[PDB]
Amino acid sequence: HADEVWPGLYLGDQDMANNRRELRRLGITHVLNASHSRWRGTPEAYEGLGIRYLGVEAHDSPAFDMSIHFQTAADFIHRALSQPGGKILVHCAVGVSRSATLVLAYLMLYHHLTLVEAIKKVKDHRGIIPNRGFLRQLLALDRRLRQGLE
Amino acid sequence: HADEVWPGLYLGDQDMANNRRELRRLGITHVLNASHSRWRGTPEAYEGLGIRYLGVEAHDSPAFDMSIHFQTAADFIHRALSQPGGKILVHCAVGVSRSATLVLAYLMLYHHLTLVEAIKKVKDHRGIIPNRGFLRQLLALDRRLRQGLE
Repeated sequence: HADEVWPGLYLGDQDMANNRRELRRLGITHVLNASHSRWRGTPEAYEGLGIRYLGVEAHDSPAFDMSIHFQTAADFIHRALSQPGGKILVHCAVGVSRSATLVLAYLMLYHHLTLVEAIKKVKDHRGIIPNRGFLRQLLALDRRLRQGLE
Repeated sequence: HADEVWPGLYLGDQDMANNRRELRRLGITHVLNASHSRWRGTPEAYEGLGIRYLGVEAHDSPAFDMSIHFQTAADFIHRALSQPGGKILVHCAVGVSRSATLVLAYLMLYHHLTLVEAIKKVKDHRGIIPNRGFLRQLLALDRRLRQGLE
């Protein structure tokens, strides 16, 4: 699963990072793993897919100062998005804690956004109605309720 | 994982639905499974936890008309939230497709919201900075960037 929270910038999960066919379908060109396991190297499928990787080691603990990676991560995302065709997936191993933090920092550092504006941008773009049929069904309910009879 | 997207209403995942200790900690009183497997019955731990269950059978396909469950699901959520102390978890087996749709329908049917307003309410409340330390770190970056030197 992944959401395009900023043009060319996908905030996704570990399963998406592990899905060779989907990464290919989406045309991902860069992957930023916000929770790289030190005993591992670059994910096996990336070289073939033509994906450039950056693995930052971080624990999802209030005691870990993620600030240490703000610049390097933002610089990497910037390099990826600065080139036409650049599409980057940012993810971590469990939820979106470490990944979302690096994305927000990037938006703040490269697009002049305040933290509140960055949070809004990301949250507004994390979809909750992926099923086109369900969307159609909800829009139908909406018209009925907003308009009433006749 | 779960987000309180409306007072007393948690939109969560299958793992949260399977976590007896966390369901207890949160004081959940009702669970709406938007993707109940017909061969199963009520989740094993719910009776002891004192949790009232509603399992609706639905496939996450554009060919499935989720509308068939809008009223029953909304009525259930309404019953749960109408009683002080009521706390409900709504989830499905894989992401938030079936669950989010029932939550949006409930907000539209019981709180006079348009689909756009309901989507905003839900999206605004799905957290992306669960780590309090990371939040502090981002707020520090934010002050630095907004204010500059001195």
